Amino acid sequence: GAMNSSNYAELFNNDIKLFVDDTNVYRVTVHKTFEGNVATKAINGCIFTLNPKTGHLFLKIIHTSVWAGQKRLSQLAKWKTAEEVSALVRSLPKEEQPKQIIVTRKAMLDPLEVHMLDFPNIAIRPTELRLPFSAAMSIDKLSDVVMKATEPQMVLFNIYDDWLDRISSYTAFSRLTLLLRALKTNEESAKMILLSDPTITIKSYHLWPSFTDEQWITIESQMRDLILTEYGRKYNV
Amino acid sequence: MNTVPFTSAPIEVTIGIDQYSFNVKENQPFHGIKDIPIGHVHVIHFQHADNSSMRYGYWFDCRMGNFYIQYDPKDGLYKMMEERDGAKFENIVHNFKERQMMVSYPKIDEDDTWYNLTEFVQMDKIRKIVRKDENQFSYVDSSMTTVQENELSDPAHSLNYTVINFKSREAIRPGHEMEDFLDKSYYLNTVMLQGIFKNSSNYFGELQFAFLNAMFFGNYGSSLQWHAMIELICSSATVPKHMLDKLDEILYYQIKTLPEQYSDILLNERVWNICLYSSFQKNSLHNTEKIMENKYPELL
Ligand SMILES: Nc1cccc(CN2CCC(O)CC2)c1
Repeated sequence: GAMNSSNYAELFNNDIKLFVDDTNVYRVTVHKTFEGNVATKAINGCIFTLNPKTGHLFLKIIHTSVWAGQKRLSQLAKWKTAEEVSALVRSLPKEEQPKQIIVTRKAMLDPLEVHMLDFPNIAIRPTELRLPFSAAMSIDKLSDVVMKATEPQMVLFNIYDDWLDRISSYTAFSRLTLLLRALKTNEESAKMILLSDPTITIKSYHLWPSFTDEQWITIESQMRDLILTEYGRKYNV
Repeated sequence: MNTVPFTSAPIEVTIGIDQYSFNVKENQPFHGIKDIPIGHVHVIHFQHADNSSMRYGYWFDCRMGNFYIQYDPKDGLYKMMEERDGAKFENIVHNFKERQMMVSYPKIDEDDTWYNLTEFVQMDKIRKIVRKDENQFSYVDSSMTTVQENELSDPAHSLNYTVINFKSREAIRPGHEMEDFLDKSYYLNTVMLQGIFKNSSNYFGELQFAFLNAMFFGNYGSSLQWHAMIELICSSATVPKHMLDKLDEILYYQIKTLPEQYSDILLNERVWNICLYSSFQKNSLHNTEKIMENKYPELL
């Protein structure tokens, strides 16, 4: 069944599972034409496929060439997502293949189910959670590799950096979702918080700054405050 | 014209023959149905006055034998049987007609309804969906489940309709996942018509038989099958022109004949609204769309 608040700890058990987010696969800018009509220009996108237990992010970059000459792109984008996820699963050793794939948007369910007919034992699940994975393109190094790609490409990252050396997967996922919720609600403020102190750097092989345990608690507090406020400034409370 | 005699009517029962029905009282002097049109299959069906649970009945074709009905007090139902002694059968029938103890199959001469509902239905194909090879007639009731239903428990008593499943490897060619799921023409024309049914007439016959079992017995798996076979055509971009025209006639007469008070359970909102207004064939079912809108605008 669907994933929700009540069965949240299943994400961190020892059954392999992947979240798939398709919200950044088909990305466009809308502009005016010389004749004063409106047109879209696509930009590079990505599939966000994440193991919440390990931090493994399979970032499949979607180059604009994949849309050339195609119609109904928003619809194609869900099927292209499902094709690429199915191809990823097939490329993995049997003991690394997921036992469940959780899609962040229900419109992915049928495209993924059809592409995975060869894997009847892999459960395809929706979720009731409003997960903030769309904000992954607010992570500078992830945005940078997507925009620079000149061809289809898969890039591998641990989205948790080295956090699992010190914290549990449950706590790592809570931190990640808090960071991404903040980046989605107010990107500028969230990024100001993360970088304000120049003495805290981001390692070349990491995505986030090298905060101490104490500094993470402060950071996490600041991101919470932001999310309440922006909910203020938004709902006037 | 053919006759199905009744040994007797020991229990109060509503008897149907095709789309006609009549009430018979406990131990009323009823000895059968005469003037049944030759050239069509028929169904004779029963609903006991006590237990409205279980409508049941028999599909038969009078060209394939002499059939009669006899109540069994141990199993508690009216059973169809074959009489092999042809002289014994004419004598029984002629006596019962002489004593005028039979109802006449009450067809109006202008009326093509039954032909229109059973145009492609063949007794030989019914006997493959309903497996009971020692009889020339086929028993169906409200509770029988379909093969596909049993996959998601007695196989001998199942309705072996052709399994249709839009999210299955049979329906979906590797590497044509999106194409085949959004346009089911491959599945309809190659897998089902060419591969399984051989021709559109056998496809339509199964579709019409599923509708009739849904209507006469409230058989739920039959209703699922009827709707699946409609949706497979309507969701195909490429359908022979003759099939679409005939489908429009088939459905028209099915919707025309459905009891109005049963449309709430026998008609699937999603399939009909998709078929009539969203699918590739949304503009190809003019007669069916007109009767649906005038008779069940609520559903839509
Ligand atoms: N998505 C995914 C799948 C497998 C392993 C990893 C970890 N990986 C990321 C950085 C590389 O420099 C090597 C280590 C990530």
